[PDB]
Amino acid sequence: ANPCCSNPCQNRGECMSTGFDQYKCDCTRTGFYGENCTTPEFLTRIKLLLKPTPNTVHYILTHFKGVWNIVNNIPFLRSLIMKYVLTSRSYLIDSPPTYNVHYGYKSWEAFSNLSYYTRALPPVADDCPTPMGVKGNKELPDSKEVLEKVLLRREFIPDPQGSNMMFAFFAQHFTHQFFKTDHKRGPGFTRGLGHGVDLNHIYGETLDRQHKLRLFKDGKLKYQVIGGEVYPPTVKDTQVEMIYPPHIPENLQFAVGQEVFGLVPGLMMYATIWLREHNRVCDILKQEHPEWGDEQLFQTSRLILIGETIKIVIEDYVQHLSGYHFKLKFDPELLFNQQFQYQNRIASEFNTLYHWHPLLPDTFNIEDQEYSFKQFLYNNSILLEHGLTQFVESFTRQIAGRVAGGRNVPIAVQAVAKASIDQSREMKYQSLNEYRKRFSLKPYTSFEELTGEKEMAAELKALYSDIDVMELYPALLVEKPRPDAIFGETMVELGAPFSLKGLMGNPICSPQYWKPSTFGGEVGFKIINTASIQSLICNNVKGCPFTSFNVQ
Amino acid sequence: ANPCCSNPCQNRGECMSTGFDQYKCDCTRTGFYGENCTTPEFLTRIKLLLKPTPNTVHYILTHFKGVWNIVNNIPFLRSLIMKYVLTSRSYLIDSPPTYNVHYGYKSWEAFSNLSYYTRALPPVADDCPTPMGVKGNKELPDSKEVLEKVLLRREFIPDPQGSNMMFAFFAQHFTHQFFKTDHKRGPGFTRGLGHGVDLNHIYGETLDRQHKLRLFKDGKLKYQVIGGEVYPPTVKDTQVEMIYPPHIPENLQFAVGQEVFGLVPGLMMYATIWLREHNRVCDILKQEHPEWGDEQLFQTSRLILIGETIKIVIEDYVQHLSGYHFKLKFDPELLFNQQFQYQNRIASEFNTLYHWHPLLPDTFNIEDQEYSFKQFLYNNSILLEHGLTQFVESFTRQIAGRVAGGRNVPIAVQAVAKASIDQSREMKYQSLNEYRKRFSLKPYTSFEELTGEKEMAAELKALYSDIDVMELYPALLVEKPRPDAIFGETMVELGAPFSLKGLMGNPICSPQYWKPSTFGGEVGFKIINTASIQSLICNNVKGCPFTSFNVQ
Ligand code: HEM
Ligand code: HEM
Ligand SMILES: *[C@@H]1O[C@H](CO)[C@@H](O[C@@H]2O[C@H](CO)[C@@H](O)[C@H](O)[C@H]2NC(C)=O)[C@H](O)[C@H]1NC(C)=O
Ligand SMILES: *[C@@H]1O[C@H](CO)[C@@H](O[C@@H]2O[C@H](CO)[C@@H](O)[C@H](O)[C@H]2NC(C)=O)[C@H](O)[C@H]1NC(C)=O
Ligand SMILES: CCCCCCCCO[C@@H]1O[C@H](CO)[C@@H](O)[C@H](O)[C@H]1O
Ligand SMILES: CCCCCCCCO[C@@H]1O[C@H](CO)[C@@H](O)[C@H](O)[C@H]1O
Ligand SMILES: CCCCCCCCO[C@@H]1O[C@H](CO)[C@@H](O)[C@H](O)[C@H]1O
Ligand SMILES: O=C(O)Cc1ccc(-c2ccccc2)c(F)c1
Ligand SMILES: O=C(O)Cc1ccc(-c2ccccc2)c(F)c1
Repeated sequence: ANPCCSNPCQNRGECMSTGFDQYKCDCTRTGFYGENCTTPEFLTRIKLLLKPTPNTVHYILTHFKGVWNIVNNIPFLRSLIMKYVLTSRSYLIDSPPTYNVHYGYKSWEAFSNLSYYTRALPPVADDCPTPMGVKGNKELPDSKEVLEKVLLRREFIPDPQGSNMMFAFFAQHFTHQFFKTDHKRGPGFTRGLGHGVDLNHIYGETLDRQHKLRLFKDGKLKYQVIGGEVYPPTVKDTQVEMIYPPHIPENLQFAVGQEVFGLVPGLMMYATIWLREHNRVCDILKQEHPEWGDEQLFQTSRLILIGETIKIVIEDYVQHLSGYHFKLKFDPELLFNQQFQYQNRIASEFNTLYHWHPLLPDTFNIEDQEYSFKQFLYNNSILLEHGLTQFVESFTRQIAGRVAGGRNVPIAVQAVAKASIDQSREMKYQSLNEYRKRFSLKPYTSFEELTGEKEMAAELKALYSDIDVMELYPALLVEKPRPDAIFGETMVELGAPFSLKGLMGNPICSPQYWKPSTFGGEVGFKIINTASIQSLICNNVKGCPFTSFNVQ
Repeated sequence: ANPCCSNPCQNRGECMSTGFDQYKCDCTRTGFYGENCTTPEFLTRIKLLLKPTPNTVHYILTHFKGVWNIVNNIPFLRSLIMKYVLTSRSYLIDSPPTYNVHYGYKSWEAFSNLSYYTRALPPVADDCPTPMGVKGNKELPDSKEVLEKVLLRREFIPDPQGSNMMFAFFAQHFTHQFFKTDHKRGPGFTRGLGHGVDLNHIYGETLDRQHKLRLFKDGKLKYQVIGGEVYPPTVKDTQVEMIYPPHIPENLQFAVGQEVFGLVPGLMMYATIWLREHNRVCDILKQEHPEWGDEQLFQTSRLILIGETIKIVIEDYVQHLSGYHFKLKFDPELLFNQQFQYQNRIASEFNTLYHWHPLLPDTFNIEDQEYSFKQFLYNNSILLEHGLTQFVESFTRQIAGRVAGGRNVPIAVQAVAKASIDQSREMKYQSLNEYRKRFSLKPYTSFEELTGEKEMAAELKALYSDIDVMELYPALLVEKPRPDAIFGETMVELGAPFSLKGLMGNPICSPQYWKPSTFGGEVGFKIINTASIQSLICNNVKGCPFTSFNVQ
């Protein structure tokens, strides 16, 4: 009915209905013109000749290790390149934000209401004859069957890129501060109104909660000492709400800022490390500033950890999963003479794409043990029995699963994978190819092109009929990996623009904030600018054990 | 005790304490260096030699009317100048925002908590030996006495620039969508979490309230017809909360989106004009889009009125109060190849400075009548007796009061002016000169330099002792007006940057919003781009009366 159901406008133009059966595309600044913004301006025709595909660019970034070794040690050049990844990537995100679940047209409600996840592509309207607009059958293929046929794990597939459980739980930890779906509202509503990296998962989303978590001496965060070691305080002692099953004794009900991190010892590990680090930085800042009271130590410490997180997140975490020989850099200055919006809103598709469960193994191997999922969940005594050092040691050693490539979602969390498919459809996501187009990628012309193989591809073809009706989420986990990599094209290309904007749009990266005094002077800034995963762990975990995001 | 109490750092550098008795200034990007960022870099030395003073620049803009006639008609040039006014002004604002009443250092709480008005200058620490930092006596002069000696009106002083009551109530209507102090919390807290021009004063701050004001047919806003004429609906009918005194009969309890606009007929006049406008735009959009439902008509109309409001605010209202022969322009394209932040946070000092009560006359002269304040307040039957037409006609005719120049606050609102002094102090505002410096203005060296006259200055010198201890608010209203102007240097130079950021920082001005389809196509866009106070009133008031912000 809606004449815009077919998604007729290309190249980021907007469709608009002009009477019941006619539409009109708005091609403003798209670099194109014509009824569907398909015919290019001249300046544009040149750019599309010279623009290397993402796989070409990927090849260059993951070869010529000798040339990158040299380029990484010329500050001038490293700077030039990073700056081009930042500006080129960010330009793919609409900032200020545009759509949500309920608004396929720009609207003030869409813009002002912070409870919604935003949306890189508008939803498909409710009065469209098919779920993906105009193509395909009236119903998408049974979600249970997509799951079973191409998503569930038969035999574990290790990540060829060497990603380990320190990498896997770090993703889970860090992402769970900006992915917090408000299930009472529905999917496509968020409880993280910071829309970015604010460490509410350490410090709490609300002031009331933050105050319960705080000691009010020396800027510090309450804690308890068990054995010789520092752990987070109890629910009983603090009264902060936490989600624990009823059978959990009150001495193991740990209170951290994210009410869910009790659920997996992996989370609670990072949760403990970051608590120690906040209190660590407090001791440093008190020494530099005997004149400072508790508020200032506390707030400056938080600002410091916000900094460390973005540093660690770019130069270690993204660095590792990217596979690049070029050394990525966290440097706000790169964007000070560039056009850039220091603001962010987390996008449904980003949450959707970040469901990286195939990372998880069959068993969690800590020390001499192999814990099943059943044994591991909601079981913090494991963390206590072995201790942080042994966790970091064992999780550095244990290989994680490959995400793309298909058939590596562990059965233990099949519910979770099916929900991901079902909720995508509930939120009226557009098709895989509409998302590829949106991030400057060649649509897939067949399923065997998508998967790079014959069997999963043939299964998918019997289920969806047309490639243009294939869905994003399943496509991401089934896609052909890059050679010996954990991810395919689509995952990298959608992910990177969401990721770096969330990181660089933070206000501490803005000119007026990025200066020593914001962080308690030059010794405070240094903590940010020398941050790493090794030193985060070294300074906070007994015996400075080796870690990495990578198996050795 | 705080070694930063003296505000030692100059040129926008930040003070930091390094032990109990020593401080350090961080000069990053200030264009200066040294212990107090006083000694200029070379490139800076050149700029301060070529930089005209604001009163020089004011002279050029308000003279040579023959040269401007030509410049206003060369689109190339008008664009170049307006772009320079936008970028040069905006640069004086910190965006993302920095401080509030409770935070004199950068902090995540200051940045994330949208309940606070932000703050162009840090509050004076609580352990400073004096109310301005270190200068003056332990107490500021008795506020009642400052009020009575230099602020209260003896004889009505008309504005020399011709500002009339359409102007005065327009300033009132428009600003009360972003100045909404949360008195329960304290001053320095705001109830407008939009921090800008979102027309909540028309549509309501919350969804719950907005829905009660809506008709849910053709995107329209509920209304009633009394006499022939369209007015806003009642509280009885809609259930929206309004502030009315207990003696107000239910038929006169109009429900608008801002709960206070019941208390002055002037507000309720504009309140009605915009209501009509919103519904006028709905009929137009309905005609262009018979396929459109109620939500989209309603949201698209609101986007258009956000656009009209910014257009009129720049090209008519500011235009008039500026006194420039140069014709200011609303065109978001100007900023598309510029560094600019499409976000805003309204500032205490902006709210403080915008307390323009001297505008108000001794009597409100509608038609053949002269209503006292007591007769006018909370009395909408006056609005009903005369009708919108006679309001517009009479308010176009009646001069408003001069704001600067001293002694023009009408006795009827003396409470308000004293409050204003008291709450500045309560919020720990810095002195007049620290603000002057902060906006690139020569500190006043004497009181008589400030006032331009002897008598008020003498009185001020008896009360405050030192000019560096003079307060901002009083000084704005007692300042030497520009020749035959409503305002002094300090008002214009503080106001203009806060104003143009609020206007241009709105999202509709951003590349991704500013295109016809956002506004329902080319005809929708045209409403924005041809908007003016004359046509806002012509299209919506019986008999297309002439208006202006200026007496004829
Ligand atoms: C033992 C480890 C883990 C368990 C038991 C687990 C389980 C879950 C469950 C039950 C949900 C709820 C979603 C729903 O159905 O509504 C979820 C959400 C999610 N998970 Fe996994 N997960 C694990 C590790 C991970 C890891 C390693 C990643 C890597 C990034 C990840 C990414 C996500 C994301 C992005 C969400 C969405 C969160 C939200 O919407 O708030 N989780 N996890
Ligand atoms: C008959 C006309 C008016 C009356 C009776 C009036 C009265 C007041 C009163 C009683 C307050 C509250 C102050 C406090 O809470 O301590 C106020 C606030 C204010 N007024 Fe006036 N006023 C009038 C016209 C104006 C006009 C023409 C302007 C022009 C801009 C203006 C600007 C302000 C501002 C900016 C505030 C602060 C708003 C806030 O606290 O959020 N008012 N008005
Ligand atoms: C923003 O800050 C205000 C003030 O700091 C917060 O309100 C205070 O809230 C606490 C609850 O933690 C109350 O105990 C105080 O009485 C409040 N003070 C005042 C004067 O309002 C408010 O909660 C914060 N807003 C957000 C969104 O966190
Ligand atoms: C943001 O939007 C949501 C939903 O559109 C608002 O919550 C709705 O609020 C109304 C009341 O105004 C309730 O009747 C609905 O049940 C809510 N729906 C959902 C799914 O939550 C929310 O209040 C809006 N945010 C703001 C700041 O107004
Ligand atoms: C020469 C090697 C350096 C590569 C730097 C760019 C890294 C990411 O480059 C990506 O490539 C794609 C195709 O060109 C574009 O669509 C993305 O926007 C672009 O950011
Ligand atoms: C070509 C003459 C028109 C110049 C337009 C500038 C109008 C306001 O320009 C202002 O001038 C002040 C003094 O230089 C500065 O303090 C402000 O930053 C600047 O925006
Ligand atoms: C009208 C409100 C009371 C003001 C008078 C008492 C405060 C002192 O006001 C006096 O009035 C004269 C004109 O008003 C001036 O010439 C004096 O300098 C002034 O101080
Ligand atoms: O632009 C780049 O190539 C760097 C990069 C930056 C971020 C990511 C990423 C992708 C998905 C999720 C999280 C981060 C990435 F895969 C690569
Ligand atoms: O930059 C300019 O010169 C234009 C200008 C822009 C804004 C204002 C202003 C000042 C005070 C309050 C409201 C607007 C003004 F008086 C002038």
